[PDB]
Amino acid sequence: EKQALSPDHVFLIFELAKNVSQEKLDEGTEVDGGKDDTGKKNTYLTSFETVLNKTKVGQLKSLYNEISVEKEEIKELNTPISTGTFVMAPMANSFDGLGE
Amino acid sequence: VNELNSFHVQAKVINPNYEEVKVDVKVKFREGLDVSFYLTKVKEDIKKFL
Amino acid sequence: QSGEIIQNQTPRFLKSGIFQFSIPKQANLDNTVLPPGYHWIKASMVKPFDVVSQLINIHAQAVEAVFEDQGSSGNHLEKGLPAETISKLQERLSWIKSIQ
Amino acid sequence: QPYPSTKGKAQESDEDYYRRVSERLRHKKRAITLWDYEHLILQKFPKVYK
Amino acid sequence: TLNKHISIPKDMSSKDDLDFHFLREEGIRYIKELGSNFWTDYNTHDPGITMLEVLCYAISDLGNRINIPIEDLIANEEGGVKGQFYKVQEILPSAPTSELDLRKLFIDIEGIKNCWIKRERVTVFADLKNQKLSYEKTIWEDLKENQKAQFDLKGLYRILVETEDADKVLSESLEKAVFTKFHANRNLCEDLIKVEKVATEPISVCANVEVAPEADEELIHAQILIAIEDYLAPSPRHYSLKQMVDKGYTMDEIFEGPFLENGFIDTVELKASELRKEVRLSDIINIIMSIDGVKIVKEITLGNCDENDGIENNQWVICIPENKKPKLCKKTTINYFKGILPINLNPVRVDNHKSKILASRLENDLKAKDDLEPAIPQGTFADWGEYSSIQHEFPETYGISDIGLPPKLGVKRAVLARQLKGYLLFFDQILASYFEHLSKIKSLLSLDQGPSFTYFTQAIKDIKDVEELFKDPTLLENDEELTKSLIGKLDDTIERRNQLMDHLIARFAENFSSYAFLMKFLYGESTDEIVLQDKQSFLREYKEISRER
Repeated sequence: EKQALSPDHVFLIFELAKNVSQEKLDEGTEVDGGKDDTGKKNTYLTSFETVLNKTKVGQLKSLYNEISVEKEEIKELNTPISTGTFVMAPMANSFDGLGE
Repeated sequence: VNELNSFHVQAKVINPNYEEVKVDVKVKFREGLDVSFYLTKVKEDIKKFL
Repeated sequence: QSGEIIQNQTPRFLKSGIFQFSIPKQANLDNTVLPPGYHWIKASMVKPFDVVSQLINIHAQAVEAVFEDQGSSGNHLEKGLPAETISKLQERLSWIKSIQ
Repeated sequence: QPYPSTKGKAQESDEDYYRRVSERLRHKKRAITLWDYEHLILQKFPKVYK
Repeated sequence: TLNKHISIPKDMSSKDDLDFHFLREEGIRYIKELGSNFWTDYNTHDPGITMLEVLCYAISDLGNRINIPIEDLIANEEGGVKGQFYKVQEILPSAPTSELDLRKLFIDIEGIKNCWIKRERVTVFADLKNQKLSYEKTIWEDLKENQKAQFDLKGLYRILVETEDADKVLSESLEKAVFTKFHANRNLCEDLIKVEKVATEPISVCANVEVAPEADEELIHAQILIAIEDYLAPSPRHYSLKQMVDKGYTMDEIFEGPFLENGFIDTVELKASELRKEVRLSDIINIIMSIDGVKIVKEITLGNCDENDGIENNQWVICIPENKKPKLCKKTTINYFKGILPINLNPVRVDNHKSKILASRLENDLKAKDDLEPAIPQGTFADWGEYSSIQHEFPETYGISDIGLPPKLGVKRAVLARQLKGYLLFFDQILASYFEHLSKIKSLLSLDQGPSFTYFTQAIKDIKDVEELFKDPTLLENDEELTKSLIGKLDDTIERRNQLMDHLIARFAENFSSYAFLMKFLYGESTDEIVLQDKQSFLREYKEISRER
């Protein structure tokens, strides 16, 4: 015989109303999007009960300290070899780390 | 795949780790217009084909 | 740059037509060689001043349209349709303030 | 909805039904030669292009 | 599976070849478009219109036979589908080339309960100073540390066998059976070195178990005892086809591996029944607590069965060496209690319960041996190409029927009747061809041997004077000669035969395109005949070709 259909999955991002602080979103809630060539509407269902509130991601920053040479081998400040590198990104999700 | 091969054989699965050459050419003898069929447009089409 | 000019129907200023382009990145409103507050674009020629035609005007936001031949009498095809005879769309509001 | 949907699959067409049945009748679901390996993966894993 | 009431639909309208009225209207429309300058009278007394209606009737008959189901159209006189299809028992199974296939292959030898397949590591040592190799490390005498090498062999087997007998060694008849099947069915560049009985490791279990005041202790003991033994060393069972279907498997899966004469073996069970590496109290306790009537396990302990089994650790988990099967040590024991009082069990009663529980398993393995194949729908056989002349549809007045025409009407009218019969044969010979073509579908698509022609005809013999109407009656005695004479060259057999063969080959996902030019380095014009013969041979031999790779 022939094989049957498999449904697709999506993620949605929710923003709450100005005048509420928290809310509960129940399983099975219907969502609406798009029509087929018959004009019938597509329907999607929420998979899990969840809790929505007004929490937002504001800032992303990062550091990395890379070490090549063990500290015990530093005999003078002007070593012939680099001993390590330590860098930062004030805006981790920008192109140059600074907002481009 | 390893379940279907043979008792004695395991296969490895990898990414192609792509590397490639690229074209340059004599200018077209004709174009719809300097903008409409700009050499840049031709370059874009060449990139899509590859 | 090559992707910034979309079309030029008037390459030697001899006939009426459309010039179309995008505003380039790094265009600057704050300058001193020409008054600030405007984006500035330059056209140039090294030929005697009369090798081009005189101008009437320059207009932004121009759109071309063509008469639809239906079962009526095209009396206006004997002489061109007078200027300023057209002021509105079939459907009067589509987020457009005025048509000249 | 910031990203496209994923993991779905439409019902088999007649062309795919015939293609799938015809290959099983030849390779017998064993991974022995080249053709076997290449066709077992394209049939099994839908998001592999080559 | 009851009888239903039978009725006939009332909307007799389809606008196709089975719709008489539709055909009649189209007929008239075509007549006006082509000949209205000369033929304008379309009344019912008109011979023209009469002929049209007869032909429309004949068309409906043809369409009706085309719709006969395949089961009947390609049926053999003796039943079956021998030259038409390969059956699932023949075309789906595969030679055994994997580890699971080998386990299924050998587990069907009577007396064997389970098998495990392991790999030999034969070592070869070498002298890199003087290229030389040996199985001895003596090959390294007098060499430096950087002149030494070792390589291991890559395709050799050892077979571990668990038997029903519970003897110390395998019967030589089993060793012969295993070696025979291995060699008969083996992979390229692989070999079998040794077949031997699996080694074991003994484990002790001791406990104090309280049971319900109203419980059958001999039965509880038999049940606990069996369940622990099954935990330590599980084995697969055989299933009927009906059972594999009930489990939710489909045809592609049921017949995925080697065909097995004794019933089907479930791959999941087979994978599960691997030699165990670890035994623990958290599982043994659960086995005992789940037996109906057990209330409390007051004392329980595991331990490696050994001598001088004095004070020792709890051994909450016992590990097993890599090629051994665990087995109860038979020094085990369970003390049963009710409340605070100890009770005594009788050996004969326990043995009887244990025997019954296990004997009932044998009964199912045996039933599994009969139901090994699906049904195939069967048709009838009835000369689908039978054809009757349209001349029998006209009235007596026309004079072209079996009773003739009365003498009193004169010769001229009799002659004119002869002229009409001649004319009508142009319509009958064509219809007869189409019916004849249905009778050949079986040959055209045959896996054994196709026909030399692709178009066919028939002699028409239900017309009383055909021996006079035809210039040479000889042809009416042999439809093959008639075909060559009437259709002849119009039948481009070489191109048409290749198209049919290529389609059938494609159904198995094969491809013979290269013969088109490779054969031209061997033969000239004669390649067309040679190539068609080779393609037919390929289809006949396909069952083995695709399997025994």
